[PDB]
Amino acid sequence: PQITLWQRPLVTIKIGGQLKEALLDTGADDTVLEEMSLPGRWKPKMIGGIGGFIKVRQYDQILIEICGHKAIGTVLVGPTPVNIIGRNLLTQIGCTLNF
Amino acid sequence: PQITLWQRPLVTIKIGGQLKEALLDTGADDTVLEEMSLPGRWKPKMIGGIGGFIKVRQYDQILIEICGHKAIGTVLVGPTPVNIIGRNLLTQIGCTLNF
Ligand SMILES: NC(=O)O[C@@H]1Cc2ccccc2[C@@H]1C1=CN[C@@](Cc2ccccc2)(C[C@H](O)[C@H](Cc2ccccc2)NC(=O)O[C@H]2CCOC2)C1=O
Repeated sequence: PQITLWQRPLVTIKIGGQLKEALLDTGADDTVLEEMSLPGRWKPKMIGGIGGFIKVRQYDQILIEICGHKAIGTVLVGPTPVNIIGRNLLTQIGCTLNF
Repeated sequence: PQITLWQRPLVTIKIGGQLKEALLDTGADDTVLEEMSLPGRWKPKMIGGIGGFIKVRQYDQILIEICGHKAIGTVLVGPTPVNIIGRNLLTQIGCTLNF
């Protein structure tokens, strides 16, 4: 599909059998989701944003369906304002900016 | 141009005579530029994202050229780590997300 930016680029993602709303974020290198339980081990990761750094937990090889497109990759869980789909997952579903 | 997301989507913008490097960010409602002097009067505003909030100066009706495409809108100036072009200006140059 082609998504214009007159409103927030929100999509519903399916993770762990449940639906969530996430924002397509080209300015985010990584995908960060709000607090939730994911399987396996996690390793630490410091990520910088607009207001500074935060420490999040990194989970690798996580199945996540974005707008019907299946992706398997790294997901970071931490105190984020909203679920953010970053470039690591945008490239997997073949997302590009055009103008 | 069609921009891929394998790398950060950085472009050259021209504002106040000088050329700068900015990140195209579909996740940002607004546009924030690093500390610089712009003419006109401003209003304080607090913006927040990952890491927390920062105080910025809001200037309205600022003219920016994004890849040659002129655009006009609200521009925030403050302690941001990178210049970020948000939705307010991306729509003006006809930028869309495709997948
Ligand atoms: N409210 C709103 O729309 O946007 C807010 C307010 C605002 C105003 C102007 C500009 C940005 C924003 C903010 C905002 C938008 N998207 C985010 C996420 C967000 C979205 C909605 C609400 C809160 C947070 C992330 C930016 O894309 C940011 C860009 C960045 C890149 C590099 C360094 C610093 C900042 N990247 C970043 O944190 O990178 C990472 C997180 C995972 O990988 C790393 C962000 O922080």
